[PDB]
Amino acid sequence: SLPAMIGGVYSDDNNLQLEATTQFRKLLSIERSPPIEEVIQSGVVPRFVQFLTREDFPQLQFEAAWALTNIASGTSENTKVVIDHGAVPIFVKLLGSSSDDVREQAVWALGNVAGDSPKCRDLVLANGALLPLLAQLNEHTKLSMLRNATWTLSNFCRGKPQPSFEQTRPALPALARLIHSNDEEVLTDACWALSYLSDGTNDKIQAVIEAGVCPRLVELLLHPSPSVLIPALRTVGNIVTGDDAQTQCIIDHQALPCLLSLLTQNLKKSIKKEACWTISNITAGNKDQIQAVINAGIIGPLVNLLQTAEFDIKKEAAWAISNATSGGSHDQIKYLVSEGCIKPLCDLLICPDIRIVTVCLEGLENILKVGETDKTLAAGDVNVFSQMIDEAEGLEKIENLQSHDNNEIYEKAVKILEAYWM
Amino acid sequence: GSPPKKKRKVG
Amino acid sequence: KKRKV
Repeated sequence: SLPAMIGGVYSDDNNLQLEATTQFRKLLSIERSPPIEEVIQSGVVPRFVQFLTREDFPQLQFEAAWALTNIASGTSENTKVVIDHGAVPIFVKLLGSSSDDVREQAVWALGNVAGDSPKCRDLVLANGALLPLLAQLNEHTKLSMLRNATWTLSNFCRGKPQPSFEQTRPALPALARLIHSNDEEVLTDACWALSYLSDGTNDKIQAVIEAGVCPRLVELLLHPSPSVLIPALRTVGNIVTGDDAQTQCIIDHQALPCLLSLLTQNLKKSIKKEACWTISNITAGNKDQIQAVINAGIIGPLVNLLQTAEFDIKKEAAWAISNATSGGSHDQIKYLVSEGCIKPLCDLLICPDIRIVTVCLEGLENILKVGETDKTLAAGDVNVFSQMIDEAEGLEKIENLQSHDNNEIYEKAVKILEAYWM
Repeated sequence: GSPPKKKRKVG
Repeated sequence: KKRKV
């Protein structure tokens, strides 16, 4: 069987070559546990790569590409064999083939190679795969190729360390168009790609925004499929980690009402968590952006999550409320208190995550400052917010933080107690 | 639930 | 306050 197949691929008879290659492909295409190792050891990889260059024989190119694709679907060591035999530049050249089946297969093969690791991704990019890949995406491209190409594109953008932004940037205009697909697989992969490109310094974010994607990304927050929502949400989140003007591009398209709906629908915890995280980077902004959060009606639901949600969600909500107390106006802070934020901030003063304890203490100190200002302006007897913290059992928790191993926490607690309770 | 890094063609 | 990732 295998000896006959090897003989077929190593013959110079067109039909034996095709027959034997096709047999190898079927072998590598079985339901599970394809014998990739055994095919590699048989020594046929170099011949398959030679077959890639037979432009007189598209069917053979296709079968060989399919087989090479499935070998590169295996382990890194499997993939290395394909690389060592020079397949990458040849696949890149096949992106220009007149055969649609061959082109699509080449796109898939390069996706598998780039998916192996950041080094393999970078090798594919360095062999000039990106432009040819984009080159044959147009108004007439069929769905199968659109899906394959979008998936491969996301592989070209994926991974840490991240690919050079100059090498992935040409992808942005195509991705900006692809997120307008209604196909869920295209949307999924295009959004993941944008999630990778938007994760980093603010210049990257700026390039993403300039590609025009904000309006559509926001629409996608309302997509019924979590497979689309998740990466769309991640990309929106990434964008609002940028500066105030960058963050404003998201707010301007009614993102905040969409985000609120993610908090109040019955959605996965991971989704609510990232919605909160996105919101916290908005409340990390200016007073107008904090006001936009308030106006959308987010605070009530957010406070409720801070009080009652799973811990991963509470952590993000804590940052969101605390950021707002830090950047917000006197009057804005008073509104957060009226929505009931004091008690759940106090409850978290005993949580095991010291970063969260610190965030909540900071929030409470900002609230206390507002309460003290209110007292002073009227020449009143009491800081009303200090009494509310006492009633919420926050004061005793802050007292006990004087015993904390962490200096930051310790110094802050003492400072807070000395300023507001003597 | 990230997209696969590699895909084997079975069909 | 801005947190990447």
